[PDB]
Amino acid sequence: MATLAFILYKYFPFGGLQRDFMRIALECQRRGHDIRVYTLIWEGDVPDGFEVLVAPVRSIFNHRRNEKFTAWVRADLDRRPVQRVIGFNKMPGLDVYYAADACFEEKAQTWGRYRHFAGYERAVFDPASKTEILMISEVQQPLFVKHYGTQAERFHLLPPGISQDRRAPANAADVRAEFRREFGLEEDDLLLVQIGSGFKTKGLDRSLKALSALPKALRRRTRLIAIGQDDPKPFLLQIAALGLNDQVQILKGRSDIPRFLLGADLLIHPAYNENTGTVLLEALVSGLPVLVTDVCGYAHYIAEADAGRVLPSPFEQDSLNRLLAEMLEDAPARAAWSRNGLAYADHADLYSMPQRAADLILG
Ligand SMILES: O=c1ccn([C@@H]2O[C@H](COP(=O)(O)OP(=O)(O)O[C@H]3O[C@H](CO)[C@H](O)[C@H](O)[C@H]3O)[C@@H](O)[C@H]2O)c(=O)[nH]1
Repeated sequence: MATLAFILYKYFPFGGLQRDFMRIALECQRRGHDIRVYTLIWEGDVPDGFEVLVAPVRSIFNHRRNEKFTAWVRADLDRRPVQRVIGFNKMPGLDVYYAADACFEEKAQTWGRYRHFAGYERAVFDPASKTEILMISEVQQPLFVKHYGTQAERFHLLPPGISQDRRAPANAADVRAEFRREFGLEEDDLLLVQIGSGFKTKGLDRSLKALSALPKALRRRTRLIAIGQDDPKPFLLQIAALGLNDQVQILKGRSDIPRFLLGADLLIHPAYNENTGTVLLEALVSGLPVLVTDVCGYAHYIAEADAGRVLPSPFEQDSLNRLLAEMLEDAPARAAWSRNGLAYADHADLYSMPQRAADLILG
């Protein structure tokens, strides 16, 4: 058979892991392979030719639900074999694992849950495992080796896989204008965007503080839009307390991210932690200056392209506050950062991930 089985716990269109999966699966499909997907949930369109299997397993604890998932999948595969098994979450029985997550053991070293997630990571990374690993954050490889001793030859570093529709188009100025008209933004207004479905760990709380803390002249001109498949309710108290009710909107998952990237004035991403941060590069290729914490795996790109500022660790609210103020005050610097991002996008390989992953998956 030429069937490839792709395994991920959750498909939905507004996540990095999920979009990377989709691009790899579509590339492998174009190369003559039918696609089977095993998942706990599939939200949104199913592409032609994808055989999507949603597990009927249930458990009160997610970690136990995941083990039941593995048994369910392995029983299906035993009955209906495939050419290769590619997982986007850590579990036993993968031929290939795409490391969309950072090293768990490292995070834990900051009971049933811990043992499950450590055991599933070990199932991939143990030296007796045969799983081949597609890395997307370079910084994580030494940590997997530290914790499991994984052989060097099993790791394959991929370049970024930013989709084409995020690159600034020929009519960028028209898209910007139409966006700003729609949202009621005038030339003297400043729009911050915080993009990604995980507002807490991506530091929406720090973004709101920095917005609140701006000097009066900037604070009056500036608004924030957060975009993600995430609950806004927990931030509403903070927004009211900071007096920002009229300056902040939180939207659900959107498929028109490129319009926000062209229409905004800064991307703010002061994440607590972030394996890579695709949105960081999407801002860069859009010419949108970025303010990001150094812990993000893709932060180095912002620094090296000089397409915004990276805030060094340890995190201090006061430094974020000050950096945001300094970036919004300096319109020449923002114009340079924008130019720098666009020029870097024309030279650097930020696009080829799905082809490279497919080459490794299929030999
Ligand atoms: O409303 C939304 C919100 C997000 N996105 C898209 O979803 C992706 C988000 O990817 P990020 O890496 O920025 O963030 P995630 O947290 O969703 O992604 C996860 O997987 C990534 C790639 O596999 C990285 O490893 C990352 O650190 C990890 O948290 C981007 O293409 C972004 O444009 C949308 O299309 N619509």
